Amino acid sequence: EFKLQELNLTNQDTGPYGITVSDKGKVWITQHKANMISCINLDGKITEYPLPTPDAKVMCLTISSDGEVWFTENAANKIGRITKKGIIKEYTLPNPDSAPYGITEGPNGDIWFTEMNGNRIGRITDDGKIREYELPNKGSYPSFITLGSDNALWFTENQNNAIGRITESGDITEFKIPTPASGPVGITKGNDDALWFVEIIGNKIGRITTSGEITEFKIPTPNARPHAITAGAGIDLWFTEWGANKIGRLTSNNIIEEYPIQIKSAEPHGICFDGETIWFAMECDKIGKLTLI
Ligand SMILES: [Cl-]
Repeated sequence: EFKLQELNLTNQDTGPYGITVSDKGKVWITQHKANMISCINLDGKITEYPLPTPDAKVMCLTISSDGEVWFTENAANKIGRITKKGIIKEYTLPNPDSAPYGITEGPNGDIWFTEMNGNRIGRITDDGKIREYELPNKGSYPSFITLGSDNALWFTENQNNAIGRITESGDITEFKIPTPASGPVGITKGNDDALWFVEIIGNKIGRITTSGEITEFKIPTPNARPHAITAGAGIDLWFTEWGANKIGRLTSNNIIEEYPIQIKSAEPHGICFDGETIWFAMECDKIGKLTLI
């Protein structure tokens, strides 16, 4: 069993999507229809940051170690940044229609991101300089990206049916997933030091060690359409089932439990865990807060 609370956001049908939480306790969400980033503090103050570029399709975000928020503008071909001063800088990608998507901090503190349509991994510095690494197979659709325990970046190749690894020097290794045409999407680092990902078509959670060894676990609800995944406490992983309106949990003897979301077309997207609470973005201008026990 489990407890759920909600946070209302609603300037209208804003398309809440990506979510993260500061160690300050602040939650940040992107809102792709409203074209904005919102943060809510624990005392409930909300700040909405309209993007300078209209119809930018803001997708994913991350908080860097120095506290700034970085994000991808999927339709506007840009990486954005909200500085500590609350000012937004954007940086335009060198090739057009790159469709940046996933975003994460790397081992030396640069910001790394996938280009879905550009078929590249990007890298940007403090000072806005961009470096990019072309993927070997065309039409790979690199999607989510995370830092692995090996201090390499790991990402899903949604249409090449593989997990890629890229080191700080740009060396790429692709591990083919054993479930054909499985559609990997979310990936994250587990506390077991492997990477864990979701297969949207496969209806599986996957695990890949930093040496490339892949195991899979069948999600009980058919057509669950999992999307994002995050580590929990211990060896727990938590994931969103957009298709089934549930929150999934991999706990433990690699059992998958599911917790149905009491509400309507929640269509959960992003997910984050803060040591006690599972936070997730929901389509209907809300954020969910889930807790066990
Ligand atoms: Cl780095």
